[PDB]
Amino acid sequence: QKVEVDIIDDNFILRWNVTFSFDYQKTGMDNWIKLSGCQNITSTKCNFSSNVYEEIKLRIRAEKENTSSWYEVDSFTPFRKAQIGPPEVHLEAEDKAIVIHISPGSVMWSFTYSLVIWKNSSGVEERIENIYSRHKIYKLSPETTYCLKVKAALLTSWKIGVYSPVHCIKTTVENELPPPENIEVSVQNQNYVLKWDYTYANMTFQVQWLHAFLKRNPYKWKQIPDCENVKTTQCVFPQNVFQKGIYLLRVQASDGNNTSFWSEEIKFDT
Ligand SMILES: *[C@@H]1O[C@H](CO)[C@@H](O)[C@H](O)[C@H]1NC(C)=O
Repeated sequence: QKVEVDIIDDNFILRWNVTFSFDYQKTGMDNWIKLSGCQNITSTKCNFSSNVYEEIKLRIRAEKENTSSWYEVDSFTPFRKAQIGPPEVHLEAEDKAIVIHISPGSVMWSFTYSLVIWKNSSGVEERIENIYSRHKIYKLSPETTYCLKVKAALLTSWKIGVYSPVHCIKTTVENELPPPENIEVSVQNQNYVLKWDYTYANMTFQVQWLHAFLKRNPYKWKQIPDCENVKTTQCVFPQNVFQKGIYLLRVQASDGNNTSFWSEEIKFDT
């Protein structure tokens, strides 16, 4: 019989009427030191928050009513062994898009995220890489249940993380007003010209902008005043309303009563 130990975030996890007690020592040491709060537990997990680049060994004392055995584990460095735990995920849905809110699931530990998504009916998985912690997936079908799981990563330290539990959400009934489409910027004179397509006539629109870098690991979208409630599928505004830089633009439609969901966010490099 022998034991190994895995680490997820701040927990030692044992892999093989019994209780467990954990000791450790720094490698090249005589005696064993008890890990506080990890003595006579039923759980195979020991939370050790309270120096992860130092080499250590563990000793696990497996006890019963009248007998016990003490197993040592090979030397390890906790950081090198650690696995990143499953992130916490919350989903929200529109008719044709899903928004994924992600946050870490702390002593051991910036994270890069990835996900896997599939339609419940089909099970065909699409993998999306390098997503951020409020990612939006477009081009989905209304009243359709999608399922997904998310993992964290630390590409610098070559760690690939554990997937969150699966979460599913059903997209809502189709919005009668679809989002504006095909958004494009061009320049005329000292102005920018924002153009888009729309499926219905006699609509009004609004355009909002955001500094693009603000999207990472999160800010208020702001109106472009000239574009506010425009009655056609374009607006013209002075170049000098934006400093040089990288922005995001989005457009929403209205019939005076209801609004579409937002168009996709488009990159705007001045
Ligand atoms: C779809 O959902 C059913 C439960 O309704 C579940 O049993 C099944 O595993 C899911 N399949 C996929 C591919 O997500």
